[PDB]
Amino acid sequence: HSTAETTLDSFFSRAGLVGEIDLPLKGTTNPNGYANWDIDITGYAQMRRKVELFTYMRFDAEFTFVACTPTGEVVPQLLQYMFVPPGAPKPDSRESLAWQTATNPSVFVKLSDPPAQVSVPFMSPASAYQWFYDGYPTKDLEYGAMPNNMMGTFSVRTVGTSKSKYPLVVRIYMRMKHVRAWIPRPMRNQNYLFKANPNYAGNSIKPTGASRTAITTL
Amino acid sequence: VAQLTIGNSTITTQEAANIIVGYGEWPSYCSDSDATAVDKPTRPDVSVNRFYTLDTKLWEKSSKGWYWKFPDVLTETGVFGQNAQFHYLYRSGFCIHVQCNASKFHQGALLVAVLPEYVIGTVAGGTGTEDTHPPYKQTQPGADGFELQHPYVLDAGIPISQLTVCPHQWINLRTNNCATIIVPYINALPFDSALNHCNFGLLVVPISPLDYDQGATPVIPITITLAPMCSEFAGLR
Amino acid sequence: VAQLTIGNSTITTQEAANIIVGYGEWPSYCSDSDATAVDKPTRPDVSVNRFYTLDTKLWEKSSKGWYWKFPDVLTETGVFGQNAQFHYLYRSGFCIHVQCNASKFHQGALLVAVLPEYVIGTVAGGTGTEDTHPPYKQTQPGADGFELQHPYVLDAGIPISQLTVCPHQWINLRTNNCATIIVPYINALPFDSALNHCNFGLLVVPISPLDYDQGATPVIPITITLAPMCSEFAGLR
Amino acid sequence: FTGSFMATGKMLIAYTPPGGPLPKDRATAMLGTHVIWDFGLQSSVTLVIPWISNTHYRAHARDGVFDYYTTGLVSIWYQTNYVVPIGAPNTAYIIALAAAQKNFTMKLCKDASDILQTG
Repeated sequence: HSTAETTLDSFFSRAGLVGEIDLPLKGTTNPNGYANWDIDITGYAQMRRKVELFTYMRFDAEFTFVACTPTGEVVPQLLQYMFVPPGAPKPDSRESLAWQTATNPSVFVKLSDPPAQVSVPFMSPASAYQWFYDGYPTKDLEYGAMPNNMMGTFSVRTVGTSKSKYPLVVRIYMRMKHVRAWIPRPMRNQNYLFKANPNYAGNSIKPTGASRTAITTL
Repeated sequence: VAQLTIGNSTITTQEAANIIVGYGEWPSYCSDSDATAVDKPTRPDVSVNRFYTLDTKLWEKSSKGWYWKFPDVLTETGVFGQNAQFHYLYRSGFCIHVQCNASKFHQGALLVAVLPEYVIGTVAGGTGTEDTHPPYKQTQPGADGFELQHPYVLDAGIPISQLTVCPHQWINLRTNNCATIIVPYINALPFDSALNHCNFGLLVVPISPLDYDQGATPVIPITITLAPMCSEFAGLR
Repeated sequence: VAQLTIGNSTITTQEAANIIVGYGEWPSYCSDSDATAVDKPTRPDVSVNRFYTLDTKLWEKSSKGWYWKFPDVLTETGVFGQNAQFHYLYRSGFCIHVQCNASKFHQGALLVAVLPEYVIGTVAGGTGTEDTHPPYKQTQPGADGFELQHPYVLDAGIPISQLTVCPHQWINLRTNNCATIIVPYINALPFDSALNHCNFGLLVVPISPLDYDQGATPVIPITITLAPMCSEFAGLR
Repeated sequence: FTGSFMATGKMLIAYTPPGGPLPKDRATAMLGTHVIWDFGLQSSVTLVIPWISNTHYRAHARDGVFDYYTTGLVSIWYQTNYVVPIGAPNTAYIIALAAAQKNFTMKLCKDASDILQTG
């Protein structure tokens, strides 16, 4: 008799992994013991098609950070997770003064200390993050680019002047809280090709679902 | 039957089929305590809000479907295409009316719907490895509209078998010819560029193919008459 | 639909289209203080005032038009053609009814009008130098009527594009089949010879030619039923 | 419209006030006083011509004639094509009747005619 499971907030909560940062010792991958992750909620595979059910949404997001070594081991290393709100400048080097700007919130936590956890608000200047945009921001390479959907950047790094002594892996989960949505639209039935556009594969156009032999044989 | 007039524009239509008011809201205006209470947004009444009757597209057995972008279909046309260009912001509604003129001997079905932020995704090179952005003639096809090429995915990788989730109305030839819809301004913002952003798009696809025996006129003139509702502008140039 | 009866004459017609009462006057009678208060003019009620249904003329693509003279069309027929001849004076009115029996697949238009003192002027020899007086078969064509030869000038040197200035009614096949008119006695005199003078003439011309695809019946039976109204006679012989 | 009863379509009858030039096409005519006539719904349609005045004096040849210049313009376009099912003629005719409203007036009798009484 109850229908609470089918509510938007219900449908969307749950922390899902949307990001993973590798900070190896020896590597081609993030060689400066630091990393920048502009916040993308498409990181959770499943997510892209789910949200694209609507045109406009709004929400807050609680992020939780899980860090360890590749073997999934814990170590005595300190860390600085920094959030550079949209508009602020991302650190270009392991010593960019951006690490020290007070207006870039930063939370320091030892790897041993349980996961750090913070809530980020509805950034967007528009009244809602909107998934589709039928225009260009004042044949062009800027079609469907709704700009005002930036959530920020998350700069991660070992604390200290010198390189960290260990190989590290940060994972970023994200629970979506207080979700409101508008204008529903046809569920993506075609495979996704790019992060920006609905561009599909005009060759491999597949029927929405399974097929059969005759409209009389079940 | 009975004819209605809004200015110098006089269309002949049926008494009053069932209209579809998109999302139950009526294209109303924007009150005084908004973001621009300094530059009073002038609300075009005179001729700006009247009947525009577009180049009637012809239905065929082989037709795939058609779509127009808004407010793009008019930013070209008339004294509204005058304000849409030489004005900085815009908010409008639309009384869209689609009609077919066919005998009781042709058969078919047209699904007529409105889709906000209708972003056209092209084919992408074929194999999927070309990040081709649709041209400007596909993104904003003027008042001549444009023909879907992949009606099944609405040229955007989405099943049309689900488009009914948008404001829509059917045009079954054996039951009706006229189909009408009322659209309220929809966007994440109270105002927006009437040139750089097409709030929505009018889609009219033949779901049951047009057919007729040999001899009957092979085409069905689909006439799209539409008119702005409680439309608003702001910041002349 | 519903059928009306005046004596032994029972015609099947439509409920009541729009009738045309020629010059707004109703064929009434002539009061006691007239020119012949001695020889009381007996007013035929019984069978004299009933439905006469004439030999249905057949419409064709090539038809020019038709005209009958009054009271000539009946001075031949029935018990009114009995009084019209063996009586010295006459005054009458007429409920004229013209019908077409054609499918929704034939197309055409008939203008049906009444013209007082319809004097037929012939062609006059051709070049114009022969003062030929129309025969007696053209001047008073009986109940078989007669075909105009020069419909454009109504065989009288007058544009038909102006005939609508007389009591008239239209018979557009796509809108109606029946057309009705009520004529009041009209003459410079209260009474007059029912044989030597045709007060008026019934004109029914095809203005939009009859057409139809091959297969549809090529002719449209035009049935003219008419009946006398408040008719009066005086002076038996 | 005196065509088959099985026919439908739409016509765009536009009036281009005195001075205004005949619209280039159906689209530009669609922006000025016009009427979409669906001879599929109504067999008849009436248009009112707001005003015409033959009063501007012209002394051209040597014969001073009082002429319009108020040549209003009535254009008629095929808004849609003529749709007719099998078995119905692919051509209908239309009759146009005219008359002047009640606000009409005339001034200055001028007996004139090509047709006079012959010898």
